[PDB]
Amino acid sequence: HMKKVEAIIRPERLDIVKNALSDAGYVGMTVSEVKGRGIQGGIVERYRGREYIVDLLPKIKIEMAVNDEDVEKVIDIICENAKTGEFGDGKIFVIPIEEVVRVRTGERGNDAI
Amino acid sequence: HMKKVEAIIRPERLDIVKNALSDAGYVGMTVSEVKGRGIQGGIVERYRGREYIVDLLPKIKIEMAVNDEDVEKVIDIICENAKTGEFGDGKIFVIPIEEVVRVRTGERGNDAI
Amino acid sequence: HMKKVEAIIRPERLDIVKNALSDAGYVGMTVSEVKGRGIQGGIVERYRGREYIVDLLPKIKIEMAVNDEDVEKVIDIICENAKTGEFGDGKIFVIPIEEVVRVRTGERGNDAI
Ligand SMILES: Nc1ncnc2c1ncn2[C@H]1C[C@H](O)[C@@H](COP(=O)(O)OP(=O)(O)O)O1
Ligand SMILES: Nc1ncnc2c1ncn2[C@H]1C[C@H](O)[C@@H](COP(=O)(O)OP(=O)(O)O)O1
Ligand SMILES: Nc1ncnc2c1ncn2[C@H]1C[C@H](O)[C@@H](COP(=O)(O)OP(=O)(O)O)O1
Ligand SMILES: [Cl-]
Ligand SMILES: [Cl-]
Repeated sequence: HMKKVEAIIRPERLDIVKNALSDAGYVGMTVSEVKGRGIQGGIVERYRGREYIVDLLPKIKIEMAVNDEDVEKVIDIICENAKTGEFGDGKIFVIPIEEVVRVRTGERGNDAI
Repeated sequence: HMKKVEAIIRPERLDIVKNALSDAGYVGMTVSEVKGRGIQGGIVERYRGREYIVDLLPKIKIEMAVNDEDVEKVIDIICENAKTGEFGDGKIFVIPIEEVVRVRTGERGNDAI
Repeated sequence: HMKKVEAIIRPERLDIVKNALSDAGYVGMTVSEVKGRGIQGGIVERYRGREYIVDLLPKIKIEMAVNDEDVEKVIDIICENAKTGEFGDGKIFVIPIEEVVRVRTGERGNDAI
């Protein structure tokens, strides 16, 4: 029934992804700053004449509770606006939610978003 | 069996919510700073004579692994102490956990909390 | 099929845990800074002649999408390298993922990691 869509994306794509989501009626979301490691190349930094590799790079995590019937549309909006063609574009996880409660009213399920 | 309770709430309510949870025996939790977007009004900021809307506002995320039988009590404690009547009070997600392991001992399930 | 491994661990153990994971072929992960409360003792701080207890302590959250068949190996790698014997070593949650999408290509499931 309700699903959590969790996307890890490049920080510079947050504005285009969130504008495309709100334009399609998906305004609600929680956003957090994280770091990610993958196949993308780490960054090279210098310290006292030595170079070192930084393997964890800044990323953005977007979390959205949506009804299952909207999952594929949210996925397609995030993919179209987050992809760049280069390694490090990110992932999207779909995780089951067994209950959504709106703190303010106590509404649940679709009435809670 | 084990569930993850994930609550998004106003930052100024973190102390009252966490005191009410520990008073009821729910001490364990992970807390993180996030930003949220919803029906609540964004904030107005000024920069070089122009006003701009900030749509992502500071929120607090609380995560708690609890046994299913305690979920409704944890939900009610968070709702009573996090609600204010105004838009932006937040959400509570209940997500299945298929395994909980305590790093220190290797205990699992209820012995892992 | 696909599972999310989410580990809460001491910040000073992040390097040893992530080196042991990459050495075993598990490079991909998302890392975030959080605070945690549990049975471990809070910290004592002083402010204007008074002492106060800080109950929420810095922790590190590691998230990894893995195929179910690798979950127990990832758990054992995290436990061996994150445990210290003292209270506050952390937890590991295994959460179902119903869909993993690689933003860059649109690949899913095992081809998405
Ligand atoms: N197994 C995994 N679990 C969770 N997050 C992962 C993951 N593998 C990669 N990530 C996140 C962190 C990375 O910074 C981000 C992009 O990963 P990548 O492997 O560098 O590029 P790409 O996804 O384009 O193949 O996705
Ligand atoms: N679909 C969704 N998925 C995840 N988090 C959401 C969500 N909609 C809202 N949120 C989070 C971020 C918001 O800052 C917070 C409160 O949202 P709101 O819509 O502004 O007020 P309210 O929950 O009182 O209706 O909840
Ligand atoms: N019920 C729960 N839900 C989510 N995270 C928890 C939890 N209980 C504890 N934690 C996280 C935050 C803590 O800082 C960390 C370690 O907890 P602890 O109780 O202090 O030590 P230990 O896990 O060694 O028993 O795990
Ligand atoms: Cl965070
Ligand atoms: Cl989750």
